[PDB]
Amino acid sequence: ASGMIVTDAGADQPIVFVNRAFSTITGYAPNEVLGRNARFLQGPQTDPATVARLREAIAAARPIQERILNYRKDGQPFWNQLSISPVRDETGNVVAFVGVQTDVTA
Amino acid sequence: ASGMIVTDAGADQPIVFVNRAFSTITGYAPNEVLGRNARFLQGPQTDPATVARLREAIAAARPIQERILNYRKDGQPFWNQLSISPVRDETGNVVAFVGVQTDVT
Ligand SMILES: Cc1cc2nc3c(=O)[nH]c(=O)nc-3n(C[C@H](O)[C@H](O)[C@H](O)COP(=O)(O)O)c2cc1C
Ligand SMILES: Cc1cc2nc3c(=O)[nH]c(=O)nc-3n(C[C@H](O)[C@H](O)[C@H](O)COP(=O)(O)O)c2cc1C
Repeated sequence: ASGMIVTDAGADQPIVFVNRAFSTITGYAPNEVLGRNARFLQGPQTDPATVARLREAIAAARPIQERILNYRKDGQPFWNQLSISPVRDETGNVVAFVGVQTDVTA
Repeated sequence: ASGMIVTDAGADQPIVFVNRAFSTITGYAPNEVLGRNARFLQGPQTDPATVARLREAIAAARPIQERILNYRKDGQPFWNQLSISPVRDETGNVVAFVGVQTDVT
């Protein structure tokens, strides 16, 4: 089952909602992640070029897919097939971002 | 500011999250809408053809936009500029639906 993260559009995209699969994949409870930027999932072996592409895509409210090395709460590394999309109203205003995580380590 | 509703993908798409704007527009607090299907927003003058188009789009996980008559908690009718899109993982699985509401009354 794939993880889902919903963030606010502005102010460095704090997490406002996660599904159960997010906790199964990452080992973090909703309480531990609400109000934080998702970058706590990253660690020393995370590819900086991948992080840079995410940073530019989110700043421009452009959809992006990346395979990124993340870390469970306990520090266990996993490969995250990550898809981020802006949520827009019909006037083009960005209301939120939605992220989908798949553990593709295996 | 535009409302947002997030639902589960299956089993009558219960609401799992709403933003602040949803409460401003509809008059409903999160606590009283979570676990409900968003159809409680509809009322006597809601166009049944519009509802049927939404039903078919959700069943097929197809994106759709409709201008639909909805009702605030206090019963005041408002025109909802509604856009629904599926949230998919890379293998095409539907993870959730996202709805965006604009009061265009
Ligand atoms: C909705 C959403 C979900 C995200 N999910 C993840 C994730 O699962 N793993 C991850 O490493 N980064 C994720 N990010 C990316 C980070 O939050 C951050 O945007 C990225 O690291 C680039 O910013 P930075 O260079 O300031 O860290 C997500 C971002 C958004 C907006
Ligand atoms: C994410 C999401 C958001 C929705 N938002 C609204 C809404 O704001 N107003 C509305 O009348 N119906 C909304 N709906 C549609 C109803 O929940 C329902 O799908 C529609 O009435 C058709 O199904 P039914 O014939 O079983 O009622 C939404 C559906 C989804 C999946």
